[PDB]
Amino acid sequence: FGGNPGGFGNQGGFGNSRGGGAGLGNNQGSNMGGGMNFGAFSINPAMMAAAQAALQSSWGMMGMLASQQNQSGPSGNNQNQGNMQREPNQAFGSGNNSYSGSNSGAAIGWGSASNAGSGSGFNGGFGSSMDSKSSGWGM
Amino acid sequence: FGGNPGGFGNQGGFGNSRGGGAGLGNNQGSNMGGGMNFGAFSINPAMMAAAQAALQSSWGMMGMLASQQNQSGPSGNNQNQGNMQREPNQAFGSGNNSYSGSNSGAAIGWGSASNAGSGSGFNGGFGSSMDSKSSGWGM
Amino acid sequence: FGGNPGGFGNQGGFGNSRGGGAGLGNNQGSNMGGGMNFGAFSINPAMMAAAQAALQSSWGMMGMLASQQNQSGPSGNNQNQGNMQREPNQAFGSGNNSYSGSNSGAAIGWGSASNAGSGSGFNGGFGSSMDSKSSGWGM
Amino acid sequence: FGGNPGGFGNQGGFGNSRGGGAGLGNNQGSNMGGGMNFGAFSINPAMMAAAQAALQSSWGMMGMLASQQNQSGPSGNNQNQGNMQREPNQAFGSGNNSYSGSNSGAAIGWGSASNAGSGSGFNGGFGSSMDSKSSGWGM
Amino acid sequence: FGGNPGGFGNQGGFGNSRGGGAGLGNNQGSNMGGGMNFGAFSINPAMMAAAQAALQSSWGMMGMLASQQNQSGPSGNNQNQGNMQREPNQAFGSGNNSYSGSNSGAAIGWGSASNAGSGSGFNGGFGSSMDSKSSGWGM
Repeated sequence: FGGNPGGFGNQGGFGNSRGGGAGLGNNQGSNMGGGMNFGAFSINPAMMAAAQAALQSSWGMMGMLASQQNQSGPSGNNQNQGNMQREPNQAFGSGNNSYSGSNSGAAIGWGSASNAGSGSGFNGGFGSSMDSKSSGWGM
Repeated sequence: FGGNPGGFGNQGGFGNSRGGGAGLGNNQGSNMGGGMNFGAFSINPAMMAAAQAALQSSWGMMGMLASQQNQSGPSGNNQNQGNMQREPNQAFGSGNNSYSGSNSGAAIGWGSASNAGSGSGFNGGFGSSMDSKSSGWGM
Repeated sequence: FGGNPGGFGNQGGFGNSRGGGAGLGNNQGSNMGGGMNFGAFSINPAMMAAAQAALQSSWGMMGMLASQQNQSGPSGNNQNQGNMQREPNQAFGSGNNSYSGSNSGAAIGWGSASNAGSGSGFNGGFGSSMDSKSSGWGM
Repeated sequence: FGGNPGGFGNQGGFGNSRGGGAGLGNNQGSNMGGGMNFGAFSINPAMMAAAQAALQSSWGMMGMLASQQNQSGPSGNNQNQGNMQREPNQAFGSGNNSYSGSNSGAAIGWGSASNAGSGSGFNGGFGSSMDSKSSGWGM
Repeated sequence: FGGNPGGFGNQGGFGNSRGGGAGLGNNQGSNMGGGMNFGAFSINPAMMAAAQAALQSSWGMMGMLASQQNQSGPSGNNQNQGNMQREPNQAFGSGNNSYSGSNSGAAIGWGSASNAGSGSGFNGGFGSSMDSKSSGWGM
């Protein structure tokens, strides 16, 4: 009860980005300021893949092909024009004006995580916690 | 109950980015300021891959192909024009005006994590924590 | 119950970026200021890969192909035109106006992490923590 | 229950960036100021790889191919035109106007980490912490 | 239960960047100011690699191919036009106007780390901490 996954045959091209002819015959790329300018993209990762346990794997692409996952923090105004306090005492948290913003990215793939906490608490912990045990052929 | 994953045959090209003809025949690249300018991209990572335990692997691309995951901090105004305090005492946290911003990137892939905390707390911990145990052929 | 993953045959080209013809026949690259200017890119990492335990591996590309993950800190104004305090005492945290910004990059790949804390707390810890145990053929 | 991963055959070219013909026949590269100007890129790292435990490895590229992960600190204005204090006492943290910015890069690959703290706290620790134990054929 | 990963055959070229013909036939490189100007790049690190435990290794490229990971510190203005203090006492931290910026690079590869702290705290520690134990054939 084992396996033998294989037996593949191709006869034509394979991932051959043959850019021919007059196409692409004149590139005029200009950049200014920050940012980037490009000319063209031909991405053809053809592949021939075999395995006997494709476990939690990815065989094409994973993350982000054309995506604007851009992040911006607070833009408003925090005005604090007076807080008459006479005498606090042992005040662990008091009188705290907090204008806070928090952003996290897309959690893509196995066992990912995006945690975003904002405000005036969150004591007693934060963040991810992962215990991974991966064994090929093993316990 | 083992395995023998293989037996692959190709006859044509393989990942051969043969850029021929008049195409690409005139590149005019200009840059100014920061940032980058490029001419063209032909990326054809064709491949022939075999394994017997493709466990938590990636065989094509993973992260980011064309992506604007750019991050900007606070842009607003924090005005603090007075806080009449007479006498605090043992004030661990008091009177704290905090204009805070926090951003994190995309967590892509296995067991990644993006934690973003912002504000006036978060004592008693922060951040990720990972215990990985990977064993090929082993326990 | 072992293995023998192999048996690959190719007959054509293999990752041969044969840039021929009139294409690319005239490059005019100009740069100014900071930043970079390039001419063209032909990246064809074709490969022939075999293994018996592809565990948490990557066999193509991983990180960032064309990406603007650029980061900017605070841009707003922090105005503090008065805080009448008569007598604090043992004030561990008090009267703190804090305009803070924090950014982190994309956490790509296995067991990565991007932590971003900003504000007026975060005592008692920060940052990642990883205990890795990898054993080939071993416990 | 061992292994023998191999048996690869190629007949054509292999990673041979044969740039022929009139293409590339006239390069005019100019630079000014800082920054860089280049002419063209033909990167074809074709390879023939075998192993018996590809554990947490990378066999193509890893980090950053074309990426603007550039970082900028604070750009706003911190105005502090008065803080009438009569008598603090044992004030560990008080009266602190702090305009702070913090950026971190992309954490790419296994067990990486990007920590970015900014503000008015973070006592009692910071930064990463890693305990790695890797054993080939061993415990 | 050992191994014998091998058996590779090539017949054509191998990483031979044969730049022939009229292409590249006229280079005109000019530089001014700082920075660099180049002519062209043909990078074809073809390779034939075998192993029996490719553990936490990299076999192609790792770090940065074309990347603007450039860093800039603060650019804003820190104005401090008065702080009427009569008598502080034992003031470990007080009256501190701090305009601070901190940047870190991309943490690429195994067990890397980029820590960036900025502000008015961070006592009681900072920075990375790593305990590595690598043993070939050993405990």
